Amino acid sequence: KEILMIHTRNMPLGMSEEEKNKFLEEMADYTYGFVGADLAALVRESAMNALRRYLPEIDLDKPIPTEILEKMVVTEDDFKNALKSIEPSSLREVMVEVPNVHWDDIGGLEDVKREIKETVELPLLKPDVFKRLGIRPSKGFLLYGPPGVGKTLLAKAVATESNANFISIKGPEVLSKWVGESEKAIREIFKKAKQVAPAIVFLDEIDSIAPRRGTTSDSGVTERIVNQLLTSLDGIEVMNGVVVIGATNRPDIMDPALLRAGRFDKLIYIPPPDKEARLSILKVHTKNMPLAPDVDLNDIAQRTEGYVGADLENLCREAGMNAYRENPDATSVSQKNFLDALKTIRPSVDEEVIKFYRTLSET
Amino acid sequence: MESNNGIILRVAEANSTDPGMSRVRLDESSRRLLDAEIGDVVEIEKVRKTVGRVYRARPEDENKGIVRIDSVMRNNCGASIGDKVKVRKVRTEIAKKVTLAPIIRKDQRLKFGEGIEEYVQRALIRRPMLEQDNISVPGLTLAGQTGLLFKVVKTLPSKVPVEIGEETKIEIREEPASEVLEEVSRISYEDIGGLSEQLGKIREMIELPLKHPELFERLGITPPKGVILYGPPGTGKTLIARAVANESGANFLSINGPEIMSKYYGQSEQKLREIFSKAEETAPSIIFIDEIDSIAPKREEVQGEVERRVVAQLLTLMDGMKERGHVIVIGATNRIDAIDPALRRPGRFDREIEIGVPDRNGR
Repeated sequence: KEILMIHTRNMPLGMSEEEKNKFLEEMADYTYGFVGADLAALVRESAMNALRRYLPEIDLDKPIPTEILEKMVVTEDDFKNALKSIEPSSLREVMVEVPNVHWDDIGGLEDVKREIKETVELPLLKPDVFKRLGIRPSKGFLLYGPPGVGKTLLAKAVATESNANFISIKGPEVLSKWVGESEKAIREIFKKAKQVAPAIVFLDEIDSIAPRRGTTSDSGVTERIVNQLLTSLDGIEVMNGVVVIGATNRPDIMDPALLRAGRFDKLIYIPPPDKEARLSILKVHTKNMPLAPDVDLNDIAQRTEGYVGADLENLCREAGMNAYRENPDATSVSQKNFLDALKTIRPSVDEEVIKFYRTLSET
Repeated sequence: MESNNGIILRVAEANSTDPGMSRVRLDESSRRLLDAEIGDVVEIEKVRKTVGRVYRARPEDENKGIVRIDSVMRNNCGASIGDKVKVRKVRTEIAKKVTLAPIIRKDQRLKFGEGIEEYVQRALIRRPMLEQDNISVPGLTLAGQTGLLFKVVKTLPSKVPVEIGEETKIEIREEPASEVLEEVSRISYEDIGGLSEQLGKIREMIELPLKHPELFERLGITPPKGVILYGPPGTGKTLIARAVANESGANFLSINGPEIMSKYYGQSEQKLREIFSKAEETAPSIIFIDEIDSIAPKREEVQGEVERRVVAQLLTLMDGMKERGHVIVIGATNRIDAIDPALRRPGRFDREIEIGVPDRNGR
């Protein structure tokens, strides 16, 4: 935005009196392929988006009239046409980002969420005091529970709360980089976060690394990623402001030696929501979209039990399509829409995976 | 045997971690030898010409020919268990005003606060000590805490060992002090929970050659090359290893299996070639790999020559040692069945150890 304005300094469109889609931040949200000069080329592409419509329909030549230089302008669309036109360059990797997710954006469950306060935030603020108290909290925790449900969003919540930029390392992200043997760079991302410290290193669905590779020639029967993760733990400590956060669907199958205490310590379980949490997370979705309270939010809570947050966040999201409001197919929000969605949405039909958690978690 | 008897005794590690720092426990029979009351203040003189004063207490399980002693004095003195010690009764000299400041290393010079009357006044009760000594006050909450290290620059009466009574004035400056004395984080045999039979058994193997090789090698036994540990790792393995090294006085050399595998041609062999190169000067020393099973699991069904060259490089380095400046390589794994038997023969580890798990007593 501060680089683009330099090219707005090179345009007499005006800004801060003009506030509009052309506001440079809203357009800056689209692009990570680029850096400062690429934006210069971009505004030249946008500036060229203009000349290609303007100049040809004029059919100019050595004479250049002044009126054109006057009546001609640079619209918001040509930027979009310039933004949709892409030449991604900047290094292949995942970059730090600050989301807006917070306690306000997580309905969740206060009991398990409240533990995140003392698990992350407190160690962040007072690493020197626990020395005075004579305490050294863990190096990270491990989340396991029903798939989806927002377990990925739970870390994005503590991300904005920690006031530190956030990186999410997801299984597919390592695999695409793995083919290039860049796992050493995946480790560099952690050393990179340290140079950026404070920053949060989030290992997502780390059970997703092994399943595709079975047992093959990785480091040997144990993965090189595991070898990269073992070494990733060698560098960090409880001292650094960087926080390791595990999230896993199956925190067993791979190589529990790496999941062993001292590597990933706390075992935290994400339970599926309940009627009230189902209602709370529901209220968070419906408040943004227009609402006609023909539904009884407690009644559709009666119908709904055994539905995880994934089904709900999808159900809240899925029934929205069946309902139509502000266009002329419109049908308002009604139990009929949530009734038809009841058939479309898949319940939780496996209590197996649920009892493996409860039995294993209890004792 | 540990036998030394009479007013002159021999120093033996206390068989209990003890509540107090000044506790030196002696049996009724042992107490009758020096003719002193229980809890008496007795100044003990030892090798290196370093002295200290302690309280007597009792087990019923001791033998009069030893001394069950604190790790504070032994660390302050730097004593290796097995030294013949000279103890005698002396009347109490007492401080008037005492100045105390923590060591540089422990705090890093980042530490300041309150609690002069919380720590010292509560520790102000009945502590016999030598002037110019590092005195430790524990308490409060754990998991970041091993003792609290205060080094003595001055005691108002000077050039005298003194007991700390209730009439003395106390001071905490929180400014520089001598770091010569080790941090208790550097281990003591007390930090090993239980495993009394295994502690001595392993210790006598490495100790005697590391102490005086010129008989225990020459006129006795033969020095082994390395020792492997078994049972659940990461709990006592890394601690016991450094708990063997620090107390024996032999320098400790850290290795990481995953770091080697993280490396490749060059640095992989350079490191193993670099460490032993550094070991020659510090030799005799303690060399340790917690990860043995990770670097050399090979059962045939590994792949590369890089892993075979570095593990075979390890084979060469073992035999290349002279058993004169002899250094001891230590290893650890969860199970022996996994590791490679080609590492089990002479030329290298011929010596295997089985460490079990605690019990109601072990805990």
